[PDB]
Amino acid sequence: KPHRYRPGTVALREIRRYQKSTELLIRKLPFQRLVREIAQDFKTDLRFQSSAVMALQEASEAYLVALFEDTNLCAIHAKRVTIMPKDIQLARRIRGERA
Amino acid sequence: KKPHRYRPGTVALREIRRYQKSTELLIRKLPFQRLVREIAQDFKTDLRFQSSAVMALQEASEAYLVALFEDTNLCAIHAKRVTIMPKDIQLARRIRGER
Amino acid sequence: KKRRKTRKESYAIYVYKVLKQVHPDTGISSKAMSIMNSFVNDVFERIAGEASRLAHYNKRSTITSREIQTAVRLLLPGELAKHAVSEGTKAVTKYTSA
Amino acid sequence: RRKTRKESYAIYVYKVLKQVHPDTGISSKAMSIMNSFVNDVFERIAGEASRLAHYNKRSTITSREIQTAVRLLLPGELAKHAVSEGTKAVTKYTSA
Amino acid sequence: ARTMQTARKSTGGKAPRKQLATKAAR
Amino acid sequence: TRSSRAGLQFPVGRVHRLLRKGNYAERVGAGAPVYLAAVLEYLTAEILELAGNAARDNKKTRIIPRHLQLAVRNDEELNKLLGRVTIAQGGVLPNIQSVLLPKKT
Amino acid sequence: GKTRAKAKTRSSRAGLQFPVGRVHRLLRKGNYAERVGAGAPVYLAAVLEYLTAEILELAGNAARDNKKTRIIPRHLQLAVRNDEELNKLLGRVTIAQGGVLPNIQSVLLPKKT
Amino acid sequence: GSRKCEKAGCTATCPVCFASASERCAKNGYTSRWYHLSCGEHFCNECFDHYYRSHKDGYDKYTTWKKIWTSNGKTEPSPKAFMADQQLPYWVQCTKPECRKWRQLTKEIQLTPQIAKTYRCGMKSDHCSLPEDLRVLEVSNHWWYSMLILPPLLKDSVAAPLLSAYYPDCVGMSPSCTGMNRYFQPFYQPNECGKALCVRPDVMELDELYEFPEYSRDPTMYLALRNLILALWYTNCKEALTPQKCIPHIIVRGLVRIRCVQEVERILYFMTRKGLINTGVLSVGADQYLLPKDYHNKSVIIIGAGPAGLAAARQLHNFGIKVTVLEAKDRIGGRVWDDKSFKGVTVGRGAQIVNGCINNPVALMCEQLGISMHKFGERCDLIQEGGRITDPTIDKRMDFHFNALLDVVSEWRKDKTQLQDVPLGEKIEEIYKAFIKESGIQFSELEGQVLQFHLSNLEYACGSNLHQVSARSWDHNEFFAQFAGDHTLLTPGYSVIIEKLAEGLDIQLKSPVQCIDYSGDEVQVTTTDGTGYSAQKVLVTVPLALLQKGAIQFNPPLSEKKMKAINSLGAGIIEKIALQFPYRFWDSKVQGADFFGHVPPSASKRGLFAVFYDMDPQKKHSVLMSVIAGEAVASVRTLDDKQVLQQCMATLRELFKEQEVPDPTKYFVTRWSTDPWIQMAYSFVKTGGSGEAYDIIAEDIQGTVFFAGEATNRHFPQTVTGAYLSGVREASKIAAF
Amino acid sequence: RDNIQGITKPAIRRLARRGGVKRISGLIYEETRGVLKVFLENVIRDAVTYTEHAKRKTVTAMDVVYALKRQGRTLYGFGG
Amino acid sequence: RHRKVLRDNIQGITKPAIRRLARRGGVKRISGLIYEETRGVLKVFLENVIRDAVTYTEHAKRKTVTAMDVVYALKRQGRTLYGFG
Amino acid sequence: DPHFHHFLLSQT
DNA sequence: ATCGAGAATCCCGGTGCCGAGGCCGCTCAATTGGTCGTAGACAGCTCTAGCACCGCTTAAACGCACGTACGCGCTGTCCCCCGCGTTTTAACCGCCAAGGGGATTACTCCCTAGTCTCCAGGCACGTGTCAGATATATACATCCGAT
DNA sequence: ATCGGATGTATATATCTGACACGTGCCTGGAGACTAGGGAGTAATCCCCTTGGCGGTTAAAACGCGGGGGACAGCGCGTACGTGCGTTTAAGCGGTGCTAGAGCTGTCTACGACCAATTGAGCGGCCTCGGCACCGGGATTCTCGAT
Ligand SMILES: Cc1cc2nc3c(=O)[nH]c(=O)nc-3n(C[C@H](O)[C@H](O)[C@H](O)COP(=O)(O)OP(=O)(O)OC[C@H]3O[C@@H](n4cnc5c(N)ncnc54)[C@H](O)[C@@H]3O)c2cc1C
Ligand SMILES: [Zn+2]
Ligand SMILES: [Zn+2]
Ligand SMILES: [Zn+2]
Repeated sequence: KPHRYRPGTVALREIRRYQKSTELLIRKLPFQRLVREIAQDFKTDLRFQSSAVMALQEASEAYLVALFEDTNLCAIHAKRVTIMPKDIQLARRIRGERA
Repeated sequence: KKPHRYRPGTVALREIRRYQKSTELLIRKLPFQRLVREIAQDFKTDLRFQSSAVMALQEASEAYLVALFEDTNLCAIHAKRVTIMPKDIQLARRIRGER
Repeated sequence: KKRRKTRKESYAIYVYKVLKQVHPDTGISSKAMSIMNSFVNDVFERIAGEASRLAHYNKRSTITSREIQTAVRLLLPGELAKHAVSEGTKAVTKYTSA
Repeated sequence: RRKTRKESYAIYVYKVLKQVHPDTGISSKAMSIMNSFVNDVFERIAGEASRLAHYNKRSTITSREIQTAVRLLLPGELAKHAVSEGTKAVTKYTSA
Repeated sequence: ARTMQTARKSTGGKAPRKQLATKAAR
Repeated sequence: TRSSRAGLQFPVGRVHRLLRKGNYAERVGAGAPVYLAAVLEYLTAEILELAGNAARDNKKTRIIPRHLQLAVRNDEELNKLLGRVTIAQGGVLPNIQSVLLPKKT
Repeated sequence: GKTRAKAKTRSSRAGLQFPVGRVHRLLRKGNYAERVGAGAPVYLAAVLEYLTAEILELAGNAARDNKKTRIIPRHLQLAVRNDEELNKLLGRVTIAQGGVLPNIQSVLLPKKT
Repeated sequence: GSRKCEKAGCTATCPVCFASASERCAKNGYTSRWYHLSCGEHFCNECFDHYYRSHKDGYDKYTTWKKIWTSNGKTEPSPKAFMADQQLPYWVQCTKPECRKWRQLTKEIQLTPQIAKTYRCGMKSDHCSLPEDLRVLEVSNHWWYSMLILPPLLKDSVAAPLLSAYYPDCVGMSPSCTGMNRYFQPFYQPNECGKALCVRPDVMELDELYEFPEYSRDPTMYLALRNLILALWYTNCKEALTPQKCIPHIIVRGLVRIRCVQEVERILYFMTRKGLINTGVLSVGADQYLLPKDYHNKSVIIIGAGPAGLAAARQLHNFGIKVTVLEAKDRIGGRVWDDKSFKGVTVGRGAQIVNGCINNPVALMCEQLGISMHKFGERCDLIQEGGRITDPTIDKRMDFHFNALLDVVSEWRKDKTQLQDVPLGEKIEEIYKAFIKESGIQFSELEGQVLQFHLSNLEYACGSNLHQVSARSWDHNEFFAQFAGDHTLLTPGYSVIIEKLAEGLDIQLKSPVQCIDYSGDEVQVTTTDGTGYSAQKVLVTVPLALLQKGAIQFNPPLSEKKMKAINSLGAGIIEKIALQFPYRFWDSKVQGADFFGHVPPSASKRGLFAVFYDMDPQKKHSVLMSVIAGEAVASVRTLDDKQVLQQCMATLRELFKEQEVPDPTKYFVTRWSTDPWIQMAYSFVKTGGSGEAYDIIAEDIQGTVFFAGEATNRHFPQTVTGAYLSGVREASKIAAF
Repeated sequence: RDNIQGITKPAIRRLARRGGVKRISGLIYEETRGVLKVFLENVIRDAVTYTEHAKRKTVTAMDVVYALKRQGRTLYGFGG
Repeated sequence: RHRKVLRDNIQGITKPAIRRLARRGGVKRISGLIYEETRGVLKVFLENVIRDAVTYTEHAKRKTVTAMDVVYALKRQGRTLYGFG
Repeated sequence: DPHFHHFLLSQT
């Protein structure tokens, strides 16, 4: 008798897990290739220490995570429970991100 | 003959053209001055102020309040509302990190 | 393998000592020790810089303990300022009594 | 007895105003705003020179550190023309 | 009337439910 | 006039004093106040230029701080350099959100 | 003709456990003032000892209260973010391997009976 | 300063300050401004500033109160509000009978109910001889209230704990303040679905605005007093609630308390007349009458001594009104008739179930009597002949379909008028056939038989075969808020309530009314044996069937409009059988359920004992009860009791096929259908009919002839409760005259 | 008396008009006086801290331009 | 090489990876165009951070970016990050 | 809204 | 309305293993002890600029009526995104190779603090206009009914 | 959907008046010409730590497929706040007075750099085992589909 819990049990339970855990999410080699690719524009043929790639990973996840905190408060303040891109644009504008 | 009146919003929008257009200082100087002195009595007593310092706190008051209505107004417009409400003030204060 | 390295510094044995003072039988991990190390450096340049421009405003050229008392009363929020000033005066006077 | 003083940039700001739109004056509040503006940028760039010299185990602020620190503060286009005028003034200085 | 039923009450055919929305409410 | 030794109009010696007497390094090289003076003359120059055209648009001859307000806030880069700085007697640019514009037939 | 005269160092002299000499050297060697006074890093080492003791104290309380015997940086995350004033001193500071203290908005919690 | 008051039209020729809070209080002298609370109460500008100004000593006390008043109320915390709520002296009335002077208490004294209950002048010479403060009389001038700035807000109202969901100041209580029968829920809670006999705490009902128009502008004072009165009644429903009992519970500062005390009596009598309080089986005797002597001069003849007649008689009697009840039979009760001869159990031949106990008059009366009811459980297995309990999935499948049929009926009727009405049964049938046609689905014979059970259950509810009942109007009454909560078995029987209502009333048995003549100065009533009665007013509560038969001669005759309504309703019928056994043979299979269902072998037989009721909730005695409904009522009219018993026993032996069933040792079979003065069980709406019929039948004639009974209650038809309430309704109408 | 209330309801209206706010709800003014009160409490506290350190009884304007600079709200037009 | 082509230049932050970061942030339901904008915002942030970091690596005339480089350049943008120096 | 009214207080 | 699969989550138990903690040499930065110009507490004046006070006009603030439009709750209707099996597929991991570039230590040397005097650049200080606010009268631009 | 009061707003013209651009004087900080120790460019090397490749497994990513609930447009109904007019009312002004304290300048002095010998103290190398993972098994709890 297959029966999925619902739209929200995987969500809220998985929010409890991925808030509860500590480790770094987005994978090492695609992120590393990303930083090298953006790095090629300002200067050719760079080199990275590995821990610096972990550092850009950590600040990048913390900045995105804080952005989803705030855009979540944005869309909840519209009596919605779903992030939509104009909410992202709002928090980037409200915070001051929007140049 | 007796109507003449205007819509609720013509005096508002023309008033936005005037008070965005002008620049002068527009909270009255003696109630503001007494306000700064009465807030100032708590930390230390029997004070003395230069006048231009009271002008300077008047500038910080207008800059911080006015910018807070900028972000509060974008908050309430992002709710498909054209009227700000105190929860929007609370939202922009949490987004700027003022708690 | 067999060659001189490069003298280095830290705060880690001091943070370990205050850990022995507060909860004496309790461990600490290594990256947390480097967190506290960078914390102590961060606060240290905060009140050091506040002492710099706070001493620059009054046309002085000397950092004394009154300046550090003011600058701690600028960065430390409130209740955190007061016990910092009580421990500070206790350490100035407790130093000076010798 | 007279009284002390205290310098400004107001004659110099007045001179650059005479370079750009020469028959067009300036009011005093805007003069003091320009004054504290150039003190603000002066302390940002000198401060960044301090934080940048304080990393490379060096205790000397030459012009190259000001080049890097300008290439960190000013965004983009005016960083390019700013640094290009800086090379114009170093090279225009020393070639004399 | 339906209201006479105790055992095995019928449920179908009921009009929509109305809900008092007073302002005196905290 | 080391400005004339470099072709500028900023005080190399006064700025040089202010680099030596703020405790930044222990010692300050030769070419540096020439460099920083050149940068500040550039920034000063275009900010007064945009206050120049945006002063002529108010048909005046004296630049008041309103002209420095919108003269900064109109360009992107000068705004991004000064985005945390209030200007006294500045006011705002005429920003109006488009939903407030009264529409009709 | 002697430079002994009981060696009382500096740290003890004040009754602390922070390096007065190392902090003192770090105040003289960052160009903060041309002169640096007599008892300034005594005062400043006192302030930093209080702050260190506060954060390590709350990570100790949270360290028992999440059933370990060793402070990890996660306990520094929710140790710092639970006091108000320590959070206000460190509100612009990310700490690595910290994660997020568990916050759930009220509309996300289920609308059960 | 001045000696004059701010308020325009204030008759205070010498303002004095009641506060004396400021060391600078003006007392009876000059002040920059006198602030007005009422015509007799003012405070000087100094004491005003004492609280209002930040640099004054009373500012703390005013800001703290201003905070509580914020986390708790919806009115603005003004200094005048603070004054009326916090500083105004209390007033209390001397309880010495020959004094009754109102006295101001000193400003430090906090009035309590105990103080008010026993207070006499001087309670800290003849203190009672000291003249009453002249300000007291002023309060009873209609314009006095008009010049009150703010409405009274009661403190520690008995109603408070029942209203924690409302802003206290929206229901007449003060924001700065702070084991009942679970069936007493007199006040609607915010965001509640409708339920019967509920009032809004924050809004006046239509009849209330009618009686007290002076409160339409500001109902605050009324609501507080009405809410308090109801709370007090439900707190103790075993005693008459009097003004004396209420007064001590009215706690509010200022002269306004005098106005509140003066109003409570008016509201109390209105509540009593309408039947909201001081009702049920409460009995009151000579020199205890519940309404002033002003209502007493009048007389009434009540025809019928069932729940409706006895309700009205009880009410009118308690009111002090002269009442005589004429009953046709040799017993009171009507369709309430209990058999007490069964071993250890009471079995109703008529009504015995209470449908929705919350706010039900019956639940109140059980409270008054110290009677416990049994709440029915939900389980009711559908047992087949012979033995098989119906599969849970089959059960759920057919319940769903049955109710789906009702949904589409309710959809079909939306645009139909009475002139296009079709029988519910026929409509259901058609919709059913047209569904099997549409969707190829085909139900088993059993599935069809289970559907028949549900149909039978509708017929039981209406007291009629479904081809007689209106598709448009069968459930008309649910347009109105119905009685929520438990359905119960009245184990002691309705007769206990009946007895209690009738006790001590003037009731004439074996006196069938035949003629009612209301053409002269007063009503002439004549019985079948020619005995004459007369009174100013007459109430008829005879069953619908008897009105339809025209057993009473009316002069002048009932209107054609009334006759059409009378005939548009059906005299519904069911019969009951009760059976006593040597032992509880059903316990194994039934497992403690209050009842069990009987799946019909065929549509024709569906109403023949569809449900069996275990008549001992203690599971000790062995009495079963069952019902005969729909078509089966007819099939039984020529059968004697023994034959009906035989068919019931045959049915039981089928339902319990795989076991033995003992012989019954005692039984009854009811014949309500042929009881001459009753001839029915309960009304329903016949095809072509409207719920409005109940209202039309209910309509008095020339304020002289009144009607009550279950068939006159549109909100609550059919039931003892409904009949009871129709009597209370008519008693109120009659007493108003 | 009532220094805070001295911030008039039309003044908060006027600052909203400069901000580009069309319509203002009911309890905006209470919270507006509260927010202005908090901001002036922090700025005045830091300015007093800047003024007791020079041991001077008089607060100047350079005091509070410094105090506004340190909170990341720099304000030109009064020096420094 | 067995497949493993570019397919996605700056799209490494897979759709479930942005889901995992959002669910660390406490986000229940994510719309459709969120992912492309999220790649854009992350791209802008990294462009500024390593534009500023590469200048620190260029000033020492060194060809290898270190950890102190990016922690210092994060500090300057007001996003200070401990745990590396 | 007739639905909710108290039965004994809507007899007009 | 209230009760069972059953699946995720939490509670002990041996294992391992390795990173946390500790111990032994050991360079060097703290330490101690004198000097020394000097920054700065400290006293005293001064005068000036902040605070206090009083009367007059009045722009601005306050307060009452009023109406409509803005907020907001219900209703339906669609679809986009959540959830879960199925494939694949590329990330992770171990190890092996090569060297380019970071860190080190030394070498040499130009260069920027440091001194003393010399003078004009800017900066304090009168000064008198031409740019702008302020009426002041005057013809457009758009709002708002009423048609 | 057009037309007209009307009405707030843009357009010359004087007019005083004063804030700014400017001329006089001065004095001290910019500068100019030396020296000197040291910070740093510059070479070369050590090696290590970043990059690269390659194979083996596979957790994660991709993708297809239900399906339902969440966004959102309509829509009715209340209320609250914008608009405008009479009342007040204290803010601005504008002068007048008084002296407390910023600021200046001088006095005298206790205190931080300069060296410079002396040493244990924190730090790196190098062990070593116990706490956290970590399967591994097992009872609890919560959810979700039933009554
Ligand atoms: C078998 C059965 C089961 C029921 N089940 C329930 C139930 O479970 N729950 C429930 O609430 N209700 C039930 N009812 C219905 C309930 O009993 C009635 O609704 C209620 O009794 C009707 O009240 P009444 O006062 O209007 O009339 P009645 O009870 O009918 O009494 C009317 C009185 O009028 C008298 N009368 C008639 N004609 C004359 C005359 N000419 N002169 C003088 N007197 C006259 C009659 O004798 C009788 O005394 C049931 C009824 C029956 C018969
Ligand atoms: Zn008084
Ligand atoms: Zn009065
Ligand atoms: Zn008495």
